[PDB]
Amino acid sequence: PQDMPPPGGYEAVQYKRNLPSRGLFRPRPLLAGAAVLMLYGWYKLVKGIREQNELAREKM
Amino acid sequence: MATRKPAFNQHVLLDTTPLPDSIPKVKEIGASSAPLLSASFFIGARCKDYNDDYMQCKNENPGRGEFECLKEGRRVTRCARSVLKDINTHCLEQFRAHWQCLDNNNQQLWQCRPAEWKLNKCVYENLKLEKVIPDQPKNSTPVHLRQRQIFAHHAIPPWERPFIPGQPE
Repeated sequence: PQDMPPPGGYEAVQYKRNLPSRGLFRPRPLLAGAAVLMLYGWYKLVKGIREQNELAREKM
Repeated sequence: MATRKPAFNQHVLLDTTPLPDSIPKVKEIGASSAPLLSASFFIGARCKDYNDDYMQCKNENPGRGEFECLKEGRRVTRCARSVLKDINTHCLEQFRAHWQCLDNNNQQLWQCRPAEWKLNKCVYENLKLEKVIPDQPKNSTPVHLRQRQIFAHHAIPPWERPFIPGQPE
């Protein structure tokens, strides 16, 4: 026999465009989490510089 | 000689000539940098008036302070030798424990807080002298009595506690 398809034919393949939006790359959560990092970082910075200026007062 | 910081200094000049007999002799302080920083807040707590008197004399004779305020300078040297002797005869181990840590830590006080909190309580109960830093913010706990030092490379140990005079354990 020659090279034929199987009796019922092959099952469908995937060809339609498939680029599904993933929550890892959405501009709301990224902006929000950026704001939390950026606001906490300034919080620690206020503590740090306030302590360093006091450390500077003792050295003087 | 000039107060300019040198950039091309390849030589040093000395002067073996001694101060004239008319000027009273004072044995100079023999302590080095790390011991003097560990005793500074105790020099201040005992010799403030003498330190303050020297500087007010110099500001009273502008351009002539070096020659006309010599008695005050001898008085500060003597006053500051008294604390050094007192710390030696009563806090010798703790004092060495502190300024040796300071020598290994870039002379940064925040880097040797557990040794200061021991030396300070020995000085307070023996020489009755107490470290005071003016204009520290009132809301915040003083930085030399803070349990956690943020700029210290080795974290202050939980067991080691800060020393506040007039408070028991």
